[PDB]
Amino acid sequence: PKMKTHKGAKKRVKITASGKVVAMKTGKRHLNWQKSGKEIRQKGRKFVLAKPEAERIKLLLPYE
Amino acid sequence: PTYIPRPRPPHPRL
Amino acid sequence: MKLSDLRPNPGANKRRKRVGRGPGSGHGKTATRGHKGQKSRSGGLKDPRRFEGGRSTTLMRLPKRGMQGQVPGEIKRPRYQGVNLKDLARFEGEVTPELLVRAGLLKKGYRLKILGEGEAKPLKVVAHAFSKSALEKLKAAGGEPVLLE
Amino acid sequence: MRVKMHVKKGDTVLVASGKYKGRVGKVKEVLPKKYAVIVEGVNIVKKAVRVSPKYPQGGFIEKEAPLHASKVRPICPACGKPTRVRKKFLENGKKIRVCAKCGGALD
Amino acid sequence: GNELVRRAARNLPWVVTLAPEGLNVYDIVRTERLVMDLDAWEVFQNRIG
RNA sequence: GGGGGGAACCUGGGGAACUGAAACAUCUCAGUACCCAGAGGAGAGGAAAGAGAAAUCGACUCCCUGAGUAGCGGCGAGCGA
RNA sequence: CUGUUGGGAAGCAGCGCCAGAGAGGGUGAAAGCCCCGUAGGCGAAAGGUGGGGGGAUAGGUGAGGGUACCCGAGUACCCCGUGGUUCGUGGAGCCAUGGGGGAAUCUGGGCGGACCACCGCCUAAGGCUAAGUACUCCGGGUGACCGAUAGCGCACCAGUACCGUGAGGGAAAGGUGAAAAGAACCCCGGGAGGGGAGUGAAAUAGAGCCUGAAACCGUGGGCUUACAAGCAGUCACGGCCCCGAGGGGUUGUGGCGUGCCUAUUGAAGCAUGAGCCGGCGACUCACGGUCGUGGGCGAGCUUAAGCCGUUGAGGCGGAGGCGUAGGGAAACCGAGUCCGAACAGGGCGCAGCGGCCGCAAAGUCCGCGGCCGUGGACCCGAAACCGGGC
RNA sequence: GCUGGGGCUAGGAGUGAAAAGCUAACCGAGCCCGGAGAUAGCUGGUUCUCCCCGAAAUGACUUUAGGGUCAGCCUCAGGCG
RNA sequence: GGAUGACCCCAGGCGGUAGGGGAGCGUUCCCGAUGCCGAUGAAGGCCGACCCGCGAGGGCGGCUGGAGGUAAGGGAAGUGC
RNA sequence: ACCCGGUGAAAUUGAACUGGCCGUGAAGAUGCGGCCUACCCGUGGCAGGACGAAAAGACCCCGUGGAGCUUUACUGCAGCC
Ligand SMILES: [Mg+2]
Ligand SMILES: [Mg+2]
Ligand SMILES: [Mg+2]
Ligand SMILES: [Mg+2]
Ligand SMILES: [Mg+2]
Ligand SMILES: [Mg+2]
Ligand SMILES: [Mg+2]
Ligand SMILES: [Mg+2]
Ligand SMILES: [Mg+2]
Ligand SMILES: [Mg+2]
Ligand SMILES: [Mg+2]
Ligand SMILES: [Mg+2]
Ligand SMILES: [Mg+2]
Ligand SMILES: [Mg+2]
Ligand SMILES: [Mg+2]
Ligand SMILES: [Mg+2]
Ligand SMILES: [Mg+2]
Ligand SMILES: [Mg+2]
Ligand SMILES: [Mg+2]
Ligand SMILES: [Mg+2]
Ligand SMILES: [Mg+2]
Ligand SMILES: [Mg+2]
Ligand SMILES: [Mg+2]
Ligand SMILES: [Mg+2]
Ligand SMILES: [Mg+2]
Ligand SMILES: [Mg+2]
Ligand SMILES: [Mg+2]
Ligand SMILES: [Mg+2]
Ligand SMILES: [Mg+2]
Ligand SMILES: [Mg+2]
Ligand SMILES: [Mg+2]
Ligand SMILES: [Mg+2]
Ligand SMILES: [Mg+2]
Ligand SMILES: [Mg+2]
Ligand SMILES: [Mg+2]
Ligand SMILES: [Mg+2]
Ligand SMILES: [Mg+2]
Ligand SMILES: [Mg+2]
Ligand SMILES: [Mg+2]
Ligand SMILES: [Mg+2]
Ligand SMILES: [Mg+2]
Ligand SMILES: [Mg+2]
Ligand SMILES: [Mg+2]
Ligand SMILES: [Mg+2]
Ligand SMILES: [Mg+2]
Ligand SMILES: [Mg+2]
Ligand SMILES: [Mg+2]
Ligand SMILES: [Mg+2]
Ligand SMILES: [Mg+2]
Ligand SMILES: [Mg+2]
Ligand SMILES: [Mg+2]
Ligand SMILES: [Mg+2]
Ligand SMILES: [Mg+2]
Ligand SMILES: [Mg+2]
Ligand SMILES: [Mg+2]
Ligand SMILES: [Mg+2]
Ligand SMILES: [Mg+2]
Ligand SMILES: [Mg+2]
Ligand SMILES: [Mg+2]
Ligand SMILES: [Mg+2]
Ligand SMILES: [Mg+2]
Ligand SMILES: [Mg+2]
Ligand SMILES: [Mg+2]
Ligand SMILES: [Mg+2]
Ligand SMILES: [Mg+2]
Ligand SMILES: [Mg+2]
Ligand SMILES: [Mg+2]
Ligand SMILES: [Mg+2]
Ligand SMILES: [Mg+2]
Ligand SMILES: [Mg+2]
Ligand SMILES: [Mg+2]
Ligand SMILES: [Mg+2]
Ligand SMILES: [Mg+2]
Ligand SMILES: [Mg+2]
Ligand SMILES: [Mg+2]
Ligand SMILES: [Mg+2]
Ligand SMILES: [Mg+2]
Ligand SMILES: [Mg+2]
Ligand SMILES: [Mg+2]
Ligand SMILES: [Mg+2]
Ligand SMILES: [Mg+2]
Ligand SMILES: [Mg+2]
Ligand SMILES: [Mg+2]
Ligand SMILES: [Mg+2]
Ligand SMILES: [Mg+2]
Ligand SMILES: [Mg+2]
Ligand SMILES: [Mg+2]
Ligand SMILES: [Mg+2]
Ligand SMILES: [Mg+2]
Ligand SMILES: [Mg+2]
Ligand SMILES: [Mg+2]
Ligand SMILES: [Mg+2]
Ligand SMILES: [Mg+2]
Ligand SMILES: [Mg+2]
Ligand SMILES: [Mg+2]
Ligand SMILES: [Mg+2]
Ligand SMILES: [Mg+2]
Ligand SMILES: [Mg+2]
Ligand SMILES: [Mg+2]
Ligand SMILES: [Mg+2]
Ligand SMILES: [Mg+2]
Ligand SMILES: [Mg+2]
Ligand SMILES: [Mg+2]
Ligand SMILES: [Mg+2]
Ligand SMILES: [Mg+2]
Ligand SMILES: [Mg+2]
Ligand SMILES: [Mg+2]
Ligand SMILES: [Mg+2]
Ligand SMILES: [Mg+2]
Ligand SMILES: [Mg+2]
Ligand SMILES: [Mg+2]
Ligand SMILES: [Mg+2]
Ligand SMILES: [Mg+2]
Ligand SMILES: [Mg+2]
Ligand SMILES: [Mg+2]
Ligand SMILES: [Mg+2]
Ligand SMILES: [Mg+2]
Ligand SMILES: [Mg+2]
Ligand SMILES: [Mg+2]
Ligand SMILES: [Mg+2]
Ligand SMILES: [Mg+2]
Ligand SMILES: [Mg+2]
Ligand SMILES: [Mg+2]
Ligand SMILES: [Mg+2]
Ligand SMILES: [Mg+2]
Ligand SMILES: [Mg+2]
Ligand SMILES: [Mg+2]
Ligand SMILES: [Mg+2]
Ligand SMILES: [Mg+2]
Ligand SMILES: [Mg+2]
Ligand SMILES: [Mg+2]
Ligand SMILES: [Mg+2]
Ligand SMILES: [Mg+2]
Ligand SMILES: [Mg+2]
Ligand SMILES: [Mg+2]
Ligand SMILES: [Mg+2]
Ligand SMILES: [Mg+2]
Ligand SMILES: [Mg+2]
Ligand SMILES: [Mg+2]
Ligand SMILES: [Mg+2]
Ligand SMILES: [Mg+2]
Ligand SMILES: [Mg+2]
Ligand SMILES: [Mg+2]
Ligand SMILES: [Mg+2]
Ligand SMILES: [Mg+2]
Ligand SMILES: [Mg+2]
Ligand SMILES: [Mg+2]
Ligand SMILES: [Mg+2]
Ligand SMILES: [Mg+2]
Ligand SMILES: [Mg+2]
Ligand SMILES: [Mg+2]
Ligand SMILES: [Mg+2]
Ligand SMILES: [Mg+2]
Ligand SMILES: [Mg+2]
Ligand SMILES: [Mg+2]
Ligand SMILES: [Mg+2]
Ligand SMILES: [Mg+2]
Ligand SMILES: [Mg+2]
Ligand SMILES: [Mg+2]
Ligand SMILES: [Mg+2]
Ligand SMILES: [Mg+2]
Ligand SMILES: [Mg+2]
Ligand SMILES: [Mg+2]
Ligand SMILES: [Mg+2]
Ligand SMILES: [Mg+2]
Ligand SMILES: [Mg+2]
Ligand SMILES: [Mg+2]
Ligand SMILES: [Mg+2]
Ligand SMILES: [Mg+2]
Ligand SMILES: [Mg+2]
Ligand SMILES: [Mg+2]
Ligand SMILES: [Mg+2]
Ligand SMILES: [Mg+2]
Ligand SMILES: [Mg+2]
Ligand SMILES: [Mg+2]
Ligand SMILES: [Mg+2]
Ligand SMILES: [Mg+2]
Ligand SMILES: [Mg+2]
Ligand SMILES: [Mg+2]
Ligand SMILES: [Mg+2]
Ligand SMILES: [Mg+2]
Ligand SMILES: [Mg+2]
Ligand SMILES: [Mg+2]
Ligand SMILES: [Mg+2]
Ligand SMILES: [Mg+2]
Ligand SMILES: [Mg+2]
Ligand SMILES: [Mg+2]
Ligand SMILES: [Mg+2]
Ligand SMILES: [Mg+2]
Ligand SMILES: [Mg+2]
Ligand SMILES: [Mg+2]
Ligand SMILES: [Mg+2]
Ligand SMILES: [Mg+2]
Ligand SMILES: [Mg+2]
Ligand SMILES: [Mg+2]
Ligand SMILES: [Mg+2]
Ligand SMILES: [Mg+2]
Ligand SMILES: [Mg+2]
Ligand SMILES: [Mg+2]
Ligand SMILES: [Mg+2]
Ligand SMILES: [Mg+2]
Ligand SMILES: [Mg+2]
Ligand SMILES: [Mg+2]
Ligand SMILES: [Mg+2]
Ligand SMILES: [Mg+2]
Ligand SMILES: [Mg+2]
Ligand SMILES: [Mg+2]
Ligand SMILES: [Mg+2]
Ligand SMILES: [Mg+2]
Ligand SMILES: [Mg+2]
Ligand SMILES: [Mg+2]
Ligand SMILES: [Mg+2]
Ligand SMILES: [Mg+2]
Ligand SMILES: [Mg+2]
Ligand SMILES: [Mg+2]
Ligand SMILES: [Mg+2]
Ligand SMILES: [Mg+2]
Ligand SMILES: [Mg+2]
Ligand SMILES: [Mg+2]
Ligand SMILES: [Mg+2]
Ligand SMILES: [Mg+2]
Ligand SMILES: [Mg+2]
Ligand SMILES: [Mg+2]
Ligand SMILES: [Mg+2]
Ligand SMILES: [Zn+2]
Repeated sequence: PKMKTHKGAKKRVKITASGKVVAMKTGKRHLNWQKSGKEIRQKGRKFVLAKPEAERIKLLLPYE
Repeated sequence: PTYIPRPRPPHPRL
Repeated sequence: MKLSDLRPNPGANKRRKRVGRGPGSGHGKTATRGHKGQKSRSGGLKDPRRFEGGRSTTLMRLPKRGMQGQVPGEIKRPRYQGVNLKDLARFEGEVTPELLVRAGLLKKGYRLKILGEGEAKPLKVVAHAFSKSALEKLKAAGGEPVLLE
Repeated sequence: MRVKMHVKKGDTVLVASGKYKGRVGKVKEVLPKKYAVIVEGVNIVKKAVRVSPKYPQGGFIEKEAPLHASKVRPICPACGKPTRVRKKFLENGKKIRVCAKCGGALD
Repeated sequence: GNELVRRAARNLPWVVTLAPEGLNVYDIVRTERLVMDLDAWEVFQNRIG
């Protein structure tokens, strides 16, 4: 049968126009009181996955 | 393959 | 050209890779599978797109973001699809949404929005929306944007 | 429903192939369920018989072997030729075999 | 498309017989010559239009 | 008039586990296997107390598409209009 | 039709002929014209069907104004416990309902995803309904389906023989020859079996029958071997035998030499497997994906189910899919967008070759190949778990 | 007490002067058919020929340690030079 | 060199397990085939000290066998123990 | 048991042209080295070796295998309140 999208991926990741995989930075869900402003500020940004990890995740989004 | 003759018990090597 | 002349171009009908057929092929015995792992077995490994040996996977340690939805699902909204001015270069006289679907530019079920990239042309252009730039380009080139709803 | 026999018992046939090609003879017998016939004086073979009543002193006897019924072709009793068999409907509604070279009746 | 003419040439071991709607390249290539109506040629012109 | 039979097919009444989740309980396998009742050359369904946003459509059944979409989910594995 | 080789003509040779029929199977080998057929036509008293054509019957079909009589009850509806749906308690509606309570008759009632209002949609608690859909015990047609270890378990007297108390399990086994002409008769022998005779084109086609491989056993012949140390061979020379400046067979002496596979850091290994031979025996298919590749078309490419044709003919069908724009959680904006007060910064984005024509190319469709996902997914193998039976 | 004939009780069930004994010649859960080609990160096995190249037994993480994911190391194609 | 494998010359590389890549052989089946080989002998078998090929193999010859077999070029796989 | 007449198995078995010592070797050699010894083939006997046969070690460990059993392990269910 045809492949199914991995919904965990689609809820976490976007394939950009040239095919990069973009995620949200980890590590500011909680435990934030002592964290620097520089730390939280930078962790609110998107980020690009390393090539090997991106291309696995891309295979889980076959119909984007 | 009628009857399966069970094999002798081994020597106790304990 | 008779039948005994009909031939595929070189490289069109490659042969297959038959494994497990002797020493000389170089693909025999273990069938290019190596030795004795889970991957060597019939059935082999878990989905190598996800599984990482039992550790929390690269994907699952990443945060989720945005509205994912909730039952009963997608809320029906007016949809817009953009078409750049440069795409309209072929037509003359009039341009409507139904016309651009026939040209293969505007997928059905979408409302038409004209965009800026390109050059306007003295054309009557009927659409559900225009960008600031497409509006400026159009009027300045003699075109007549008629905003429909 | 029945094995088809373009040739019946008692009519004259030419033997068209085999060791006895050319021969002519009366169909002595027809064995349908073996698709074959017996022509008078054709396909003779030598059969060992035992010393026993009806055959004392024993030895051998001649018997006519069966020919494959396709090797035989009837000879028209009017133009005297070998022929294929046509069919013709008489006014009685009934049907007879008729020669193909001329138009004679083979019955 | 002549029903009558195709009946005539059916049984020849050197003629493949065909209607214009059935014109196919495998049958054009497995034969040495090609013969068409002006009617069937008109039909061929439509299909490769 | 019934009763019994009929390879598969069909509707109803009941209804697992291995297994997958690289352990497991929710989840999966699956309303599957299987048991039972009934039916027929088919069965079921069927003429809107419907859809669901079109100021629309117009019974049901079946195939294509919609769509691996909308969603559902120890938001895991997966499930899936 | 004739001639010719032949046991046999249908082969080959000469001269013809039919064809709406040159599908195919037979006949002594290879046949359009010998046979059975094929194309094309014809056919039912009787029973079955009859969805088409026809007729019959049942049945059907107005407009205002009044009236407020009727419009499906332990029902709707609410709550409790559950099921169904994509919906796993979720903001959880809808449909169904085991328990409690329990209405109304159109100014009645249900629904549009809690709930309320507005705006709509629909009329529950009686029943019936062809066709398009599914299956294949049965009949027929057709295979880039099997060919007797295959194909159904069974080509054959097979769900048999045999096994099991029983449920249940479950085989092996096809072929003389064109034709039985299936070997009279005589010889040895108790018979079996053979030797003659005979049949046949052929009898090492003789029924223990086509072909008749290999392991395995034997008879005969050539070389060789009873002072010799061996993974059995290989290299060299010599002798003998055979074929007829060479080759084949054999091996006396001298040289060298640790089986195969498997698993291993490492095996001749005293680690695994295999008595030997023959046959069966393991990386595939489908749909999706991702690269690559051969072509078609190119800001475009392409159809699915169906429909018409064909009877190994192709065509129609544009629904829909991918691509032509991205950015953002989204509202939204757009060659930009998002963060931000920002005209700041930054993230993710945006832009062919010769001579208008030619080549090419985004892309997309198909074929092919590698690899991936989903399925048993390279093949064989558990101990177990569950269901219904015995 | 022994024994013939006729009967009843069975699969998480029976029966047991108790040995987890026995329930049709192997019972800490009978047998058959079925789910079913269960699952087996384990062991075994995997078949024609020639040509070029040619590894690893390390690192991180891992209910992980004889299994994996990413990297390192091999190969092919295209591009750079 | 000649003119894009047409062959010649010169130079260099060519141990190999896991494994990557390339080129071939053979099996069954289809098109080619209403053809062609075939009783003056098909396939299969048994020899060969002969011919071609690096090899897998392919020829050719003799015996056996007695009725099938199938080219150049392509196509598809139940394809080699 | 032995000999003669009659009938005639078996597990096992890579092939075998299958000697000693001292060494060597994956660490216990008929098969490697160096020596020593030894004409060819049996029959009745004995069991030191062929790491002899038989049984894919029960012990032990490994497997995110299984099964019985236990409890103030977890989570349910019958039963009872
Ligand atoms: Mg998720
Ligand atoms: Mg996102
Ligand atoms: Mg937060
Ligand atoms: Mg600090
Ligand atoms: Mg700070
Ligand atoms: Mg901030
Ligand atoms: Mg899509
Ligand atoms: Mg290849
Ligand atoms: Mg192919
Ligand atoms: Mg191959
Ligand atoms: Mg090989
Ligand atoms: Mg290799
Ligand atoms: Mg393997
Ligand atoms: Mg592999
Ligand atoms: Mg392996
Ligand atoms: Mg390995
Ligand atoms: Mg290994
Ligand atoms: Mg292995
Ligand atoms: Mg290993
Ligand atoms: Mg491995
Ligand atoms: Mg791997
Ligand atoms: Mg398996
Ligand atoms: Mg597995
Ligand atoms: Mg989250
Ligand atoms: Mg969404
Ligand atoms: Mg009559
Ligand atoms: Mg014809
Ligand atoms: Mg023809
Ligand atoms: Mg032709
Ligand atoms: Mg009944
Ligand atoms: Mg049911
Ligand atoms: Mg139950
Ligand atoms: Mg379970
Ligand atoms: Mg399973
Ligand atoms: Mg379980
Ligand atoms: Mg599991
Ligand atoms: Mg598991
Ligand atoms: Mg477990
Ligand atoms: Mg379920
Ligand atoms: Mg049900
Ligand atoms: Mg019934
Ligand atoms: Mg029907
Ligand atoms: Mg009904
Ligand atoms: Mg009604
Ligand atoms: Mg699921
Ligand atoms: Mg489900
Ligand atoms: Mg003669
Ligand atoms: Mg003749
Ligand atoms: Mg002639
Ligand atoms: Mg015909
Ligand atoms: Mg024919
Ligand atoms: Mg025949
Ligand atoms: Mg011929
Ligand atoms: Mg022939
Ligand atoms: Mg014929
Ligand atoms: Mg014929
Ligand atoms: Mg007809
Ligand atoms: Mg007819
Ligand atoms: Mg009233
Ligand atoms: Mg009502
Ligand atoms: Mg309600
Ligand atoms: Mg409720
Ligand atoms: Mg539910
Ligand atoms: Mg619910
Ligand atoms: Mg849950
Ligand atoms: Mg929830
Ligand atoms: Mg709900
Ligand atoms: Mg209720
Ligand atoms: Mg109302
Ligand atoms: Mg009301
Ligand atoms: Mg309601
Ligand atoms: Mg409501
Ligand atoms: Mg509604
Ligand atoms: Mg409604
Ligand atoms: Mg009603
Ligand atoms: Mg009905
Ligand atoms: Mg019906
Ligand atoms: Mg129906
Ligand atoms: Mg049938
Ligand atoms: Mg075959
Ligand atoms: Mg055949
Ligand atoms: Mg047989
Ligand atoms: Mg059989
Ligand atoms: Mg055979
Ligand atoms: Mg076979
Ligand atoms: Mg076979
Ligand atoms: Mg049968
Ligand atoms: Mg069988
Ligand atoms: Mg029986
Ligand atoms: Mg029998
Ligand atoms: Mg018995
Ligand atoms: Mg019995
Ligand atoms: Mg059999
Ligand atoms: Mg016969
Ligand atoms: Mg016979
Ligand atoms: Mg013959
Ligand atoms: Mg007979
Ligand atoms: Mg006597
Ligand atoms: Mg005798
Ligand atoms: Mg004798
Ligand atoms: Mg005799
Ligand atoms: Mg002869
Ligand atoms: Mg012979
Ligand atoms: Mg013979
Ligand atoms: Mg024969
Ligand atoms: Mg024989
Ligand atoms: Mg024999
Ligand atoms: Mg001898
Ligand atoms: Mg001496
Ligand atoms: Mg001597
Ligand atoms: Mg020398
Ligand atoms: Mg010599
Ligand atoms: Mg010599
Ligand atoms: Mg020597
Ligand atoms: Mg070997
Ligand atoms: Mg080992
Ligand atoms: Mg070891
Ligand atoms: Mg050894
Ligand atoms: Mg040894
Ligand atoms: Mg051992
Ligand atoms: Mg060994
Ligand atoms: Mg081992
Ligand atoms: Mg082994
Ligand atoms: Mg052994
Ligand atoms: Mg042997
Ligand atoms: Mg073998
Ligand atoms: Mg593969
Ligand atoms: Mg592909
Ligand atoms: Mg492609
Ligand atoms: Mg194209
Ligand atoms: Mg198109
Ligand atoms: Mg803002
Ligand atoms: Mg910017
Ligand atoms: Mg930038
Ligand atoms: Mg092009
Ligand atoms: Mg292309
Ligand atoms: Mg891959
Ligand atoms: Mg499967
Ligand atoms: Mg498989
Ligand atoms: Mg696979
Ligand atoms: Mg259990
Ligand atoms: Mg369980
Ligand atoms: Mg049970
Ligand atoms: Mg039961
Ligand atoms: Mg008593
Ligand atoms: Mg008693
Ligand atoms: Mg009794
Ligand atoms: Mg009792
Ligand atoms: Mg009982
Ligand atoms: Mg009872
Ligand atoms: Mg019972
Ligand atoms: Mg039990
Ligand atoms: Mg149990
Ligand atoms: Mg109990
Ligand atoms: Mg007692
Ligand atoms: Mg029993
Ligand atoms: Mg017992
Ligand atoms: Mg058991
Ligand atoms: Mg148990
Ligand atoms: Mg028992
Ligand atoms: Mg059963
Ligand atoms: Mg299953
Ligand atoms: Mg399976
Ligand atoms: Mg398991
Ligand atoms: Mg295991
Ligand atoms: Mg090298
Ligand atoms: Mg952990
Ligand atoms: Mg461990
Ligand atoms: Mg492991
Ligand atoms: Mg790697
Ligand atoms: Mg490197
Ligand atoms: Mg060289
Ligand atoms: Mg090189
Ligand atoms: Mg070298
Ligand atoms: Mg090499
Ligand atoms: Mg080949
Ligand atoms: Mg072709
Ligand atoms: Mg043909
Ligand atoms: Mg000839
Ligand atoms: Mg002859
Ligand atoms: Mg001959
Ligand atoms: Mg052959
Ligand atoms: Mg063959
Ligand atoms: Mg040869
Ligand atoms: Mg031959
Ligand atoms: Mg033939
Ligand atoms: Mg061929
Ligand atoms: Mg070829
Ligand atoms: Mg195979
Ligand atoms: Mg004596
Ligand atoms: Mg004796
Ligand atoms: Mg005896
Ligand atoms: Mg034996
Ligand atoms: Mg040997
Ligand atoms: Mg030896
Ligand atoms: Mg010796
Ligand atoms: Mg030492
Ligand atoms: Mg040592
Ligand atoms: Mg030693
Ligand atoms: Mg020695
Ligand atoms: Mg050695
Ligand atoms: Mg040696
Ligand atoms: Mg040595
Ligand atoms: Mg020694
Ligand atoms: Mg020595
Ligand atoms: Mg000594
Ligand atoms: Mg002795
Ligand atoms: Mg001893
Ligand atoms: Mg003794
Ligand atoms: Mg010993
Ligand atoms: Mg011993
Ligand atoms: Mg031992
Ligand atoms: Mg042993
Ligand atoms: Mg085992
Ligand atoms: Mg073991
Ligand atoms: Mg054991
Ligand atoms: Mg241990
Ligand atoms: Mg253990
Ligand atoms: Mg554990
Ligand atoms: Mg583990
Ligand atoms: Mg466990
Ligand atoms: Mg347990
Ligand atoms: Mg249990
Ligand atoms: Mg109590
Ligand atoms: Zn006549």
